[PDB]
Amino acid sequence: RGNLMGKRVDFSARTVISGDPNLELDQVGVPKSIAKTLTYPEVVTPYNIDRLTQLV
Amino acid sequence: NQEDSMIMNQSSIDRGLFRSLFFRSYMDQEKKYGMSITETFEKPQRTNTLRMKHGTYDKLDDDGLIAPGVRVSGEDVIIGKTTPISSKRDASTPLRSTENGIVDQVLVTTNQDGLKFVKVRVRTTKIPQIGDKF
Amino acid sequence: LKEKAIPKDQRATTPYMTKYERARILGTRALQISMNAPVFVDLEGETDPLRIAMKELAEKKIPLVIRRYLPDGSFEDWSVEELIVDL
Amino acid sequence: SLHKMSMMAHRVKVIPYSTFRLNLSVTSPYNADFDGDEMNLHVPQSEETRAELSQL
Amino acid sequence: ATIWGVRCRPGKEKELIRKLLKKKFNLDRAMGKKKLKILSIFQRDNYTGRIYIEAPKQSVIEKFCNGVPDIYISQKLLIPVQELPLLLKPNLEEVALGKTVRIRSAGYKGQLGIVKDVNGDKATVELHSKNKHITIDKHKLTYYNREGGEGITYDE
Amino acid sequence: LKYICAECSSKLSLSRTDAVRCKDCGHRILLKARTKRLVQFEAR
RNA sequence: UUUCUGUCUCGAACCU
Ligand SMILES: [Mg+2]
Ligand SMILES: [Zn+2]
Repeated sequence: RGNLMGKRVDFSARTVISGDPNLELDQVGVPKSIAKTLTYPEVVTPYNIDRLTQLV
Repeated sequence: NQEDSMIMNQSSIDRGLFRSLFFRSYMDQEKKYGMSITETFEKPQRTNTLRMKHGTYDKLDDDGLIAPGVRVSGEDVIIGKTTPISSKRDASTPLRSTENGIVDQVLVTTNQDGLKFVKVRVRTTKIPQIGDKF
Repeated sequence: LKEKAIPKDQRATTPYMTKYERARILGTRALQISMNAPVFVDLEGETDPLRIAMKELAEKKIPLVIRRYLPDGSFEDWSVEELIVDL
Repeated sequence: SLHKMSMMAHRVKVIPYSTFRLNLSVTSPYNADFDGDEMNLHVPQSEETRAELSQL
Repeated sequence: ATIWGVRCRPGKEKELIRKLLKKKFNLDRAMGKKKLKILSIFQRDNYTGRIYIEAPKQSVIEKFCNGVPDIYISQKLLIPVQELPLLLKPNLEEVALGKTVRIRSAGYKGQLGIVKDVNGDKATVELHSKNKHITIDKHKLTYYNREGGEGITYDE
Repeated sequence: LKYICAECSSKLSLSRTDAVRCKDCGHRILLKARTKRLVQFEAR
């Protein structure tokens, strides 16, 4: 029950929530710091090589 | 201000409303690991073979404290301790990763057993933000 | 054993595509395009593999098939071109 | 996570501050109140994972 | 025979026997005709934590072992008559790094800072005013010695 | 001005391998004062 | 031109 049904995981964050009527319904605001730590592994293609090289 | 949130005036915040001081203290002891073997509060050095941390170490002075007045952050080391190993290794306590500020005070004394005991106190201003609760 | 497999006729499952099949196919095409698979559609500067996948599914130009597992282990074999992606 | 809609995929908007911001109308299915509540953000690590979260 | 085995504290068994006999001999020296009926007492090393005693009735061992520490008088048991020959058989057992700096073309200008890391062409400094780390080009920072005073540009 | 006493409020300027007691009084709390480095803050 | 630390275990208090 503590390590198989439910367990731990990286690539995640927890923090306080505040209301925001100037945000779309399916949108969610992320702190700049939390965005800086969290990452998505994106693979290099011709279709994003320029932006990925800029990010690197 | 919805769901019993609140809208707080920024001008009031930064003119004095609900600011506060955060004091946090850390401890270290010169624990007797091995008869006639004691740690010495000093600055660790890369030249001898120690397992020092990746945080900065220049904040320390020769004495082994951080020369109060200096400030710290992240993983800066607050007390510089080296444990002999049988050349030596690091056992310095780093500052908390999530907390940072200016060292207000440092204490050096002897405990009951005579091992040197050090108590370093760090001050920060903490201002209301959105996530702060009231 | 192939006897469990159903031929192209006598299939009883829905031709209308299920949301889970849609999601898996968009994801699978998304891996394929993100890792340099050929793209079956003319690209108007699109750069997000998920968007390219949605475009291919819109044109029914996705070379993928589904074994639709009957719970006894048999399966119905349904091609993406013929799967009516109405929703 | 008492019920099904208490775990929903949102679109990131990087927003400079220390708190998750979320549209107000999504507080009902979450049973959220911004009264010190905290919430949990899980970042997918694959194109399958993103496709599932966006489409399902 | 009548032979009862009593639990005791492991490892001190000989001390228990020696104390028991010295008590018995002192009791005999003080007592006259009517002596305590303890035929003998002994121990066993490899069956450690246990004593064996012979006596006719349990009250004798109770009135012997009162006040004796490290013996569990409450925990005693009969040794079977068939078991005795086998129990008694003989054969058993970068210069800019870590320097005070002042920023010069940014919003944080005139502010002390400490250089924490340099990724090349851009130095990260923790601000000596704010609890925030900032990246700024290292050429446009005037560096200061350990104490304040003269401000030296990037020429060291 | 390496260290100051807690009650005597007196400098000690001591070194390593020395006792951590105040010389003037019996007390051995032994604080120490600000560094000689310049320290700067704003009003924010 | 020398880098992937690091912990458990019994509780206590508090937040949603
Ligand atoms: Mg709440
Ligand atoms: Zn004194």
